[PDB]
Amino acid sequence: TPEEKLLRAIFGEKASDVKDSSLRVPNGVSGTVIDVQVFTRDGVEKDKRA
Amino acid sequence: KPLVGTGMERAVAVDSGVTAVAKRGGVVQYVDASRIVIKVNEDEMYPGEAGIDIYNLTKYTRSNQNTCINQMPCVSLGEPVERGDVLADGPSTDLGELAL
Amino acid sequence: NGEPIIVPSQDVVLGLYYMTRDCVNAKGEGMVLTGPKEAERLYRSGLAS
Amino acid sequence: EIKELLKLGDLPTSGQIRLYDGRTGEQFERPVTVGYMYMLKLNHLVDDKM
Amino acid sequence: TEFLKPRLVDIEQVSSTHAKVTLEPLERGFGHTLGNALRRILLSSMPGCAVTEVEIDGVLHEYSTKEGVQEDILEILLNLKGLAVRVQGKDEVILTLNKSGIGPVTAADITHDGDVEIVKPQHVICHLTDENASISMRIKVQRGRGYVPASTRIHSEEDERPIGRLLVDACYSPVERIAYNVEAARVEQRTDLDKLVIEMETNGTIDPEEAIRRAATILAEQLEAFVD
Amino acid sequence: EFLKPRLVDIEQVSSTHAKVTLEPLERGFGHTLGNALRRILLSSMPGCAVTEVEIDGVLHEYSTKEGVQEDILEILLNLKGLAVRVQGKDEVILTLNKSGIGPVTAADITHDGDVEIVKPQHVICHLTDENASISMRIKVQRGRGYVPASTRIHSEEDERPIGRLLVDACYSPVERIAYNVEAARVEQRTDLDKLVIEMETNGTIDPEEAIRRAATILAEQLEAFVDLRD
Amino acid sequence: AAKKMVEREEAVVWDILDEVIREHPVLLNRAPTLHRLGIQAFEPVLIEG
Repeated sequence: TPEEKLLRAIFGEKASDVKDSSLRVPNGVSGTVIDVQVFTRDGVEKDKRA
Repeated sequence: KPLVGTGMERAVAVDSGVTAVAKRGGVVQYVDASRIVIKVNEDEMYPGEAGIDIYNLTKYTRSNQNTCINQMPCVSLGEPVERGDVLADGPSTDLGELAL
Repeated sequence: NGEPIIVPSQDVVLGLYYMTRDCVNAKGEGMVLTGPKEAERLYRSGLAS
Repeated sequence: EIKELLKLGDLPTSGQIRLYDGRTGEQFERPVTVGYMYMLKLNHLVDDKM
Repeated sequence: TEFLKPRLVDIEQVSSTHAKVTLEPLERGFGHTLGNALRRILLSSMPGCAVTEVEIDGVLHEYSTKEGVQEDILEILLNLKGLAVRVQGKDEVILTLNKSGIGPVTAADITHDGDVEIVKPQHVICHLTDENASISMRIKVQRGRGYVPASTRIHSEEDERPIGRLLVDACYSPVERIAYNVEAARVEQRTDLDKLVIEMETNGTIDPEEAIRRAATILAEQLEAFVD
Repeated sequence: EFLKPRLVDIEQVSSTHAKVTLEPLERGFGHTLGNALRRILLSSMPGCAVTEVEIDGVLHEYSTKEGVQEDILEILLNLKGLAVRVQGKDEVILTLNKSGIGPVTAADITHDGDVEIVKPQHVICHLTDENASISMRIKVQRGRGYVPASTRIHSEEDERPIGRLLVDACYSPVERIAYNVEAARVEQRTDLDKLVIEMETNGTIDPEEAIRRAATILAEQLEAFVDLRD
Repeated sequence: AAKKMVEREEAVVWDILDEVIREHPVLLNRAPTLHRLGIQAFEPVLIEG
């Protein structure tokens, strides 16, 4: 909207193109991470953690 | 355990496969929070492939109801065990008796 | 029906009941009390059942 | 047999003992039934309902 | 280590002989320990001066009757019991109530003494009917602690007393009613705190607040041996 | 006009169990003092209790350590009930290093100066492999009451080392209080009870010191009571 | 900003909450609402747990 455009102007906040979609803990549950598994479709290059 | 049970706790706790039950009698050669190694008795051994018996316990893992199923060894080092004896108390069992 | 719907149910009626029954010879029988407040004082101080 | 087990443990065969109110320390009349019951915790946990 | 002592204690007094003292916040469960200690003390062990035994001029038993006074002797003693006194020096005094004239005999009609003092002069004692109007009695007020019925004194009749010695239940303690609630409180973030509420009514001889203070003082006196 | 009580003999039937006595108690006061002290003692006595643990190569209590018999979680539960008295500081850190088959007890804790254990045969865990070893650091704090880990997360304040394992703090050293009043006839008196307080602690607190402390708390509360300034 | 505040649950939002709750009644309804007492209004007391 025009006002958000004026915002991005006055503050130079570059409106990024990547939306956030990260996976976050549901509210109310507070625990310990005890395991992380990573599957990747073959062909895809593995990242460090995998 | 239940102080007041009906004597049927043992059959339930054993027949459901939540515990690690000895398959051949022997002596506990190495017990660990994650495995139990039994040195089988002679008379139960086969001619060849003398060997031992390893039991890998299931550590903290998901149920279908999101509860932790997790086995603890109830035996100690050098103890003698017999066939069909309980070696690792599964979830909600204690010394091989169902304990809800 | 015009009857109350806020009647006390179970522990409260048992409380009132047990409180309000009489034993045929109990501690502090046959006194003459100067009012309800004295009755409560007696009972709490353990002089009358 | 239960009464006998209680006598073996030097406990009132009536199964009812005398209690005191932890808040005031005066005795409840009419001895109450104390004992040991096996209680389970069913998985209708409240933080999965609210 | 460091404990949460009450701040913002307020005492609302309705009908001066009756007060409601709320006191907060206190640590968890301190509501009950404090409240009940004070209750037991105030109720059961507190010094006072009360009527104990009477000797009416010419009557023998509580079930007997005195011609001319409408109240039965039971109601007479009952009125007597609620009469609230305060002696100064003597740990025991005898008042002689000797009144004639048809009408309401109240406490005001007692022969004046020095250390003695009555708090409700219009507290009626009895009624005198027509044309006869002559009541006479010796009430015995006595300093004692707590509350002692008469059945004890007759089962503990260490002194076989003369006839007409009618025992009254000694209500020594000034408190007439003492109750306490404990409700929830909070110091802005901790919810598990107690607000104590002490509702107390006394027999005039001592303001409620004063009685609470002197009871707490008795208790502190008791503990004086161990504190540091 | 009252007779005030005196602390009299402290029978000590064990290291954890002790019967103290308060002799010249007026009538009806026995129960008052007794129950007041019982509430105070059970609720608010101070004590020291292990608060967090850091074992060498573990990340969270839902793991296991090669060579030890218990899961880590059972080890934390065993530590939670470890009973210890410290003198100087308000929080110390104990070191427990051990290797070799056998039990691992409180005796194995590297002896510090001010820290005194009260039952060094308490079992921490079991090693079951000759070359397996554990090495842990146990933080012992001092507090009172019961502070679970969940609320201590209020005071999170940079708990970055993921190896840090919070255990729930049960600081209170008192396990069970009971008391009986009973007549103790002074030479010329018709009504003089005597209060016998039986008290079972985890031997980290001295009986006389405990009762004295409770009396102090009670008197300090009554202090706000004795002057009703409104 | 206020959304971020109530997500942090800063100790001020609890005071504000006790403030907006003050006289505001809420409706409570139990599962099989058989008759009209199955829905009643109450005034809330903020409670732990």
